[PDB]
Amino acid sequence: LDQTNRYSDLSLKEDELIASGDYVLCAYLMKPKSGYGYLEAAAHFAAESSTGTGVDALVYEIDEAKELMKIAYPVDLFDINIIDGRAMLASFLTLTIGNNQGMGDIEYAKMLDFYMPPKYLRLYDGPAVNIQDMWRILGRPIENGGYIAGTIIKPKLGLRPEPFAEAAYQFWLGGDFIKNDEPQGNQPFSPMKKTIPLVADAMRRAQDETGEAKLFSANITADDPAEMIARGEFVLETFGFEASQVAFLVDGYVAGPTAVATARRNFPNQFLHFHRAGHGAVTSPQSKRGYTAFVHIKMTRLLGASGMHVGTMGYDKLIAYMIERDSADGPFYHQEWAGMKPTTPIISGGMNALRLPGFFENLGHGNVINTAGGGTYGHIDSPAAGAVSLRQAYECWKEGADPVEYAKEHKEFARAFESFPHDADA
Amino acid sequence: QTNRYSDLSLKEDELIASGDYVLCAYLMKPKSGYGYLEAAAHFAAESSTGTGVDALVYEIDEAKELMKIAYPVDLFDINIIDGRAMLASFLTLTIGNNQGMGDIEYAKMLDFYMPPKYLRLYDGPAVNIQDMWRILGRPIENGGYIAGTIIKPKLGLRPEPFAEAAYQFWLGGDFIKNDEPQGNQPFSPMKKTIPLVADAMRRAQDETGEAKLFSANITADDPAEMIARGEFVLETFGFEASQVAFLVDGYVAGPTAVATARRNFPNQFLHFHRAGHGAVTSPQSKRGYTAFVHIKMTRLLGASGMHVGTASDKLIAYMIERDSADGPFYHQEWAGMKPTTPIISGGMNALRLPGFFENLGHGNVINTAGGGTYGHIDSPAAGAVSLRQAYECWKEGADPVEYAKEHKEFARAFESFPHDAD
Repeated sequence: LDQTNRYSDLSLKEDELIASGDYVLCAYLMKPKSGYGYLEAAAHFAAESSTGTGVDALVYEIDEAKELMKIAYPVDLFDINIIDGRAMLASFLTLTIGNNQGMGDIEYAKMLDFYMPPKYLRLYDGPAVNIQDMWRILGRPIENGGYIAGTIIKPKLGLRPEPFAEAAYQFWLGGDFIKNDEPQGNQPFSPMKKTIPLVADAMRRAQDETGEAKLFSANITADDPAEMIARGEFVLETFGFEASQVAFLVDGYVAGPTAVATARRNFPNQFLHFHRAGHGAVTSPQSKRGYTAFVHIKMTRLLGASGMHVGTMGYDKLIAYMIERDSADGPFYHQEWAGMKPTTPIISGGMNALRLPGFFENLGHGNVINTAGGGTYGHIDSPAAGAVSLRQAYECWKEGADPVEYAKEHKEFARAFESFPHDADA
Repeated sequence: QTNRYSDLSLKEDELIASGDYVLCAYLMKPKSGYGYLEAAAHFAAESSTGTGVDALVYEIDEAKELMKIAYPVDLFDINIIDGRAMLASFLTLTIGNNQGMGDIEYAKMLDFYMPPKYLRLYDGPAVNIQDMWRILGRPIENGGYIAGTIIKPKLGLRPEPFAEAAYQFWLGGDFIKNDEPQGNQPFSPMKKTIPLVADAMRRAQDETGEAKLFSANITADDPAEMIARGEFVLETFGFEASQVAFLVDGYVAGPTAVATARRNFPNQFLHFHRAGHGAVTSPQSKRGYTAFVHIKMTRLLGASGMHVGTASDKLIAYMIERDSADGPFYHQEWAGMKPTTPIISGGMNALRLPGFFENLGHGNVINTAGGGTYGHIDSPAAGAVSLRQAYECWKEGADPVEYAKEHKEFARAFESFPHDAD
């Protein structure tokens, strides 16, 4: 087959493809359909992912036994804005994980990593805002400002405007950060133009009573970008003098990259909180299709997410490092970011003050936003005392104090012991 | 939780008759140590109120790995600007966080129902194949097959060769579309290529005396870029701007990209490209949603035409082209919501197209695949004319072989594909 010959070259060296700065590389788990040879199916994938039948994509590496295929994409395949000469993720996705996901000769193919060379990477927006901007608002250090105590209000959807605002007020007496639940917006039982003014008033009340600054992440997701812009402007107008303290929450997996670029390019001076609801449909290890969480979370930095949800890391630090450092390793590719702004990890899926010190030891820092369910609403006293116990668990860790010794001086952290007694170490 | 988020005593028919519930039907298998109704209820919670508007498991078939949930309509998000529905909300509630739950091995959406009060809040299509029939001078009802292509190779042609292949195709064919990644690549910049494509279309119109149709890729991250591309393309097509379709890569760019086209360019056929959809809609996937559910959703968003491929998935065709249709689980009335046109990738030669038509009941479709066009021994033009002839012959119900004499392009298809119907 001349298709196999034209669209593969196993003699190309990865090192030299990287050195040329002329190629986007992607690594995939691929398995052919029974009867198709690995190299023929791979070359066919490279063809379907580029020219069809020199801007041809090339299979440069196969491991038939490991079900591993590696493809070099000449940079000039990728689409460029007519308005500003910048890159679009939509083009990266359509070539490298587009048509190639419907091919009859392939049982499955999943992107595990990619490499973007400097001349292409620098054409992406990258983030304009991150946790540094939140540290600045809170009056914490601009380097290693540490842990931001956040929550979702429970119940997650269904609270009328007034009970929502009252629960937010109660939380902000102790915690830093509240996010809308990702579906939360302008539902008939809690309209946006009723709820948002009461949340802004709740935030001011908690600020007046504590003398501390607070943070809110408002859902602006919609289909119509005019509606995302209307939501964004209404929220900033409503928060008024506190408008700088509002993050914009975007469901960028189900709404897609265009919704995310809408927030990034219309509201660059606001923290862009990327919510990934629905991502598991492809990123689950149970799926052999689409792309991994690692690939997803790396692309969100390119889009300019200020913070990205990354989960619990086993309670996965490699994903955090790839978004928060200038120089990082994927499972297959080393990536230099050339000072593209970090995206902040936002951790979720429970976690309580007793297990926080081990989470920080593994990560090597606590420069993260935590939207903790169990950790705050499981505290015996109050969700506010729960958020204080979480910050105190960070402060204890940063000091290197002994948690139990630390508890003697810190009632909220002490009462965490009595809150989670079967977590609490003998 | 299980008690709160499930009620198996609820009757599907009364949920539909209330007009107060969106219903979703899913293939669901719990993790090994988890009971089926416990997992389903937990899924309903994660898909609604977590903890009036609690979503409810109303039906499980543990043996069939099947779970049906009722979603009170008031859960769904509404635009502040125009009081209209947004698909982003239906996706985040019905196939959102529920796709990352540790106590579920897999859950895939197989069908959904929208009651009339909520359905009518969606844009629906504003344009479909009827608008193309009008342009082509063909009947407004059952105007038949539109003969289409993608220029080969897929990507890589310079502007002048791309425009030349478009001119050559249009001498026999009706419709050309960008390949889905084709836009403003450096080797074929949009502002060089589109003017030459428009020129090629005018030359083909002048020599044939027939109208032609082009589908221009306007996909981008930035909605401002989608609008600049769409404006540049209408400006350049000038007097032929009515004959331009806007192609959006709606799966990889998402519903916000499609609404951008739908709401800024409602007067232009919105051609929905689904590159990457296979990552979830493949029968090999147990996650996300089926091609049926995907294609159903595109009609809501207002796709004028939707790629559906090429027997029983004409269950799909009926759901996008009719006012009244049945999914695998739910009957849906569209109450006059404009139909979405199937765009097929049907390779089939002029001699095999008939069996496709036979199975469909009609040839009211746009065809973009190349097998019957580029496989023709003479020219891609001749191949397009052969496929039209194969619709026209099948429509008139003439004898293929008797029709072949008097129709040289269909004739030469017999010599082009000596195997088949023999």
